[PDB]
Amino acid sequence: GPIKVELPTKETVEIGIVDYEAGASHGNPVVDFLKRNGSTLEQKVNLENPIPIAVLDSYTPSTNEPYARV
Amino acid sequence: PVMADLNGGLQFVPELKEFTAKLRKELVETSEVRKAVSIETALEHKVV
Repeated sequence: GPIKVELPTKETVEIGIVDYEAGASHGNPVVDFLKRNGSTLEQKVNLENPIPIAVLDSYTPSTNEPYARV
Repeated sequence: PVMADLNGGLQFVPELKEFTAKLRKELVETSEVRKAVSIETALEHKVV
């Protein structure tokens, strides 16, 4: 994969490529190194408290044929 | 009164503080770099 560097404008630009190839192995050393030395960026950001939206009732049809046919 | 200089020519080294600090940092850096690289190579071996 690519390696990117953050800029003063917070835009990241590619500066190199990760390139690991190995035969028989018990693990991936690249991912272990990055886990132990870096931090993982997570896109999803949790609210401090979930906001309930609704609790709804639904029913399954009495025959599965129409869904199969469509 | 007699004044004996038992300094072994150290007075002829200019900017002595900076020179000795440079020597010390050279050594410390070499030691730390080597230790860190060795630890990481060992861990990579242990995972692969």
